Amino acid sequence: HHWGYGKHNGPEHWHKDFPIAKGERQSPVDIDTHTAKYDPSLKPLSVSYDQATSLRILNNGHAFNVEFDDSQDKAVLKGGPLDGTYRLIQFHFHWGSLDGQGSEHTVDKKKYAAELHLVHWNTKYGDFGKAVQQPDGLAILGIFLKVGSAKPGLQKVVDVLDSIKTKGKSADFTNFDPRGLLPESLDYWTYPGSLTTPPLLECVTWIVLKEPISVSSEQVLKFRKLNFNGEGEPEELMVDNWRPAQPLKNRQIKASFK
Ligand SMILES: [Zn+2]
Repeated sequence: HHWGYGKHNGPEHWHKDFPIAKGERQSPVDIDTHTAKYDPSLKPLSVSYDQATSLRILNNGHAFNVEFDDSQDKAVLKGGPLDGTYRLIQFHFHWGSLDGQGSEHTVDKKKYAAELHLVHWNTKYGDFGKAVQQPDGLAILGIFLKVGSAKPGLQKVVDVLDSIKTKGKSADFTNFDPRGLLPESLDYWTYPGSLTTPPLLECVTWIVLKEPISVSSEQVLKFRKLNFNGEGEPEELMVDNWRPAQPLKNRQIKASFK
């Protein structure tokens, strides 16, 4: 596969190799705050990251992933809309070439500068690869980024990016605390959907936080210096690595807050 975000292999082409791209439960979506309904049945959401063990950061040619040890319940997501326990495996971002675009989800059609995805898999399925084959296999916590003040908790990520500039490079990345990427409020919207990159599997309970985090223009500018290409290949800046909103179809977006 040669999917990407370029001029000839971007999101509008993915359906040829991944027909589920035109499926019933695709992500991202636009969140219409005028039709999402408060759901008093959501249970409290629970982010337990005190024992998280980051290991490594990888440029995979599509984004970079900060990877965690997921062989024990060290960093888990529970509550909210979820049944059971979901273990953190990685986080990554999607971002724009311009501050006015970059997010995958939109809010009343507003695009944020970027979007953080903390990816968790349902421990009842034993491993990530089995989990993605199940409709309730993953829980992805999505957090919007706007450009303003710097996010101090992001700076250690920013400062390692020079070491993983190109596709296939990785670097040790231990002792990173993902709590430093959360906003104050855990109010959220939730709906059933998909991975936003191929294979686009419809295995995700999405939990999108209402409150964005702020990052500085200097922080996003360093993301925009990453490369989609490998070392030695023509330079292609890693920007605009977002899929646009997909049809909601027979889904409802539910709000945790009034
Ligand atoms: Zn993502």
